[PDB]
Amino acid sequence: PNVLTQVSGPWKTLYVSSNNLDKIGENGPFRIYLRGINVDIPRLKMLFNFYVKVDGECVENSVGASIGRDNLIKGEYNGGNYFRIIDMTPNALIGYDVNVDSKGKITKVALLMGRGAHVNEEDIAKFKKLSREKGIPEENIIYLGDTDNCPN
Repeated sequence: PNVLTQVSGPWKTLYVSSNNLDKIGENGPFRIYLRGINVDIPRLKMLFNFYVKVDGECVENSVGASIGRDNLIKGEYNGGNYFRIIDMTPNALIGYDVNVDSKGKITKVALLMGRGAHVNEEDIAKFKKLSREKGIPEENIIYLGDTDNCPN
C-alpha cells in the first residue's frame, strides 16, 4: 500500500478537527503535536511519536499500533483508536482517527500533518473536505502549526 511505505519519518501537526471540541482543546488528549512516525513493515507495527500539553506541561508520547487488514491502524492511547491515512503527498499527510473510551464514547479526529513548511494550500482543501465528510463542524477546526512550543 503505497502510502504506508513512504510515511515513515518526521511530521509536524498543522490542523486538527473533532466532533468533540474538548478533546482537541487546551488539555485535550488529541491536541497532538507530531514529531514523527515509524513504520515497521515486516512486524506490521507503527510508532507515533508526539507531544501533548498536559497541565501546561510538554509530555512526549510513543504509541504502538498494529497495521491490520485493509490498512486499519489500531492502537491504545486514551482508549481504543482506529486510524487511517486518508492521503499522502511528500509534503503532507491526512489522518483520520476514531477514538473510543472506556464508557464507549466516540471521538472523531481529523489531522493535517506537514513535512516542514511551504504547505500546499490544496492540501488544506482536502483536509476540510475530509473533516466535512466525517460530519465534523467547520468551527471545530483548529490550527496548531503556530503553537508548537514543545521540545524539537
